[PDB]
Amino acid sequence: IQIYKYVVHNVAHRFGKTATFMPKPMFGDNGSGMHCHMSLAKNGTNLFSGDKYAGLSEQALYYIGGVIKHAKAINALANPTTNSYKRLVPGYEAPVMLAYSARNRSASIRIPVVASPKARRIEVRFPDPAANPYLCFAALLMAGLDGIKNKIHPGEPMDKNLYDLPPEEAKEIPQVAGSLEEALNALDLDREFLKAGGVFTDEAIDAYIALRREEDDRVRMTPHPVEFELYYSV
Amino acid sequence: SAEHVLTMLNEHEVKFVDLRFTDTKGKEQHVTIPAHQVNAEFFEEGKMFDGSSIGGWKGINESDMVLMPDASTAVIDPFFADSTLIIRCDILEPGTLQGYDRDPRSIAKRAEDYLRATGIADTVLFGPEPEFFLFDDIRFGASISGSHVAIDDIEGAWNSSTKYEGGNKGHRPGVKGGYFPVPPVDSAQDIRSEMCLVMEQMGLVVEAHHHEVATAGQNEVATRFNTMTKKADE
Ligand SMILES: Nc1ncnc2c1ncn2[C@@H]1O[C@H](COP(=O)(O)OP(=O)(O)O)[C@@H](O)[C@H]1O
Ligand SMILES: [Mn+2]
Ligand SMILES: [Mn+2]
Ligand SMILES: [Tl+]
Repeated sequence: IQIYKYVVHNVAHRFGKTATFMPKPMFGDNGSGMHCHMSLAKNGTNLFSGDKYAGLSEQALYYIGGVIKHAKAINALANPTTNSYKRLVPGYEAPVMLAYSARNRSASIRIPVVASPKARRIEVRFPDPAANPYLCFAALLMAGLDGIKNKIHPGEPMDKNLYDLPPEEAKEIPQVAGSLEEALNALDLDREFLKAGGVFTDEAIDAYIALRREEDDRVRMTPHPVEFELYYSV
Repeated sequence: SAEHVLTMLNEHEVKFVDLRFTDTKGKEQHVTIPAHQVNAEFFEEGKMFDGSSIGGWKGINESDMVLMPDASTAVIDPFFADSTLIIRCDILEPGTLQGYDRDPRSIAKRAEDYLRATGIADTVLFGPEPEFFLFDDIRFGASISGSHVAIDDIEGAWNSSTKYEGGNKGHRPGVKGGYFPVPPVDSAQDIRSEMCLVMEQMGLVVEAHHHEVATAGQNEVATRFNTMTKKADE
């Protein structure tokens, strides 16, 4: 991913362009995401193929359960910018609902409908390119493993249709963090799954939270152009 | 009427008389006659034209029609530099003096007559609420190579970003928001009231005035109802 970004940035430059991996440079058009397809393996066998939903193993479902349980904390790493939250906005295509499905696009976890069991996996759609690939990937894993170690059932799939299928029970389906401040909060509290195996240390986590917290401050403290459109004649 | 009109000529030292009427499309037309051309004769048989020159009234052969001054409509023009009295006219066919089939005013009068003739009622009451826009600049055109229209006004929400030579003052109605903000957001209070004072000096009765919903100067002056034909005059 780092080599990828390097080539993109530099080939663009070499052609008289400028490339950006920002999640949402423009309001009104598509943002840039970084869907993450994942699967586990042992001795060349795909531990995610099974008899359960869409060809999934039960191991895959627990992995999902873990990701859904720790989603908001994972957000602090997969969507590390305030800009990230302008992409993860109640759109219809916007992958903000913490549920899994093979078809539904409101679902932040798509299950690739595929032929060969060798290629069975899950696609966590909410990450964006601003994410530190290492910390984001690791966090996704650690969450999935905590889902497996603790057999966290991901509940039932959401094949029906998105919240634009508004309040049916208010549609109180779990969602991703709605802001960076919130993702940072989640990561603060929900940190144990990361500290497992001494992978993430408290200082490592607190250091990260602090860096991002000062970035969040700049955005929260600086008057926004739109605030003038909305409030200058107040 | 005739008797009264000769009075107004001296009371206001009128130098000209502006003969007005409406074409098929609904646009008020006019021709000016010196005050000294007004006499006994003029009121009983009017003055005629080289009419073959108007639209939807154009008959290749029979081009001549009669302008019949309606003495009840006499009113001073508040804009012209030289004292001039406006007199609305009816277009009548020569000799017969009956009232042109294509004359919109004659048509409205016939419809008022017909109401009475059927005995269903004796008077028709009309109260239109016509709305309008006030701009600063309007440009448009169409030729073989293209077409265009460009609207511009100090209130246009799009000007929130415009550089003005004494500075952009910035209080303007947003899209669909020009409704009732008080000045300086509403830049037309003085303009509307002038329109009201003048309308009243011309025989109309004003009920209210206010800015309308659209940005870029939508406004409205509500006038009191009146009998059908008189209202269309108004
Ligand atoms: N028969 C009637 N009796 C009373 N008022 C009438 C009658 N027929 C028509 N009207 C007219 O209704 C019109 C006004 O409407 P208004 O709601 O004040 O306009 P706007 O809300 O669009 O600014 C007036 O011109 C009023 O005098
Ligand atoms: Mn994808
Ligand atoms: Mn109105
Ligand atoms: Tl995208």
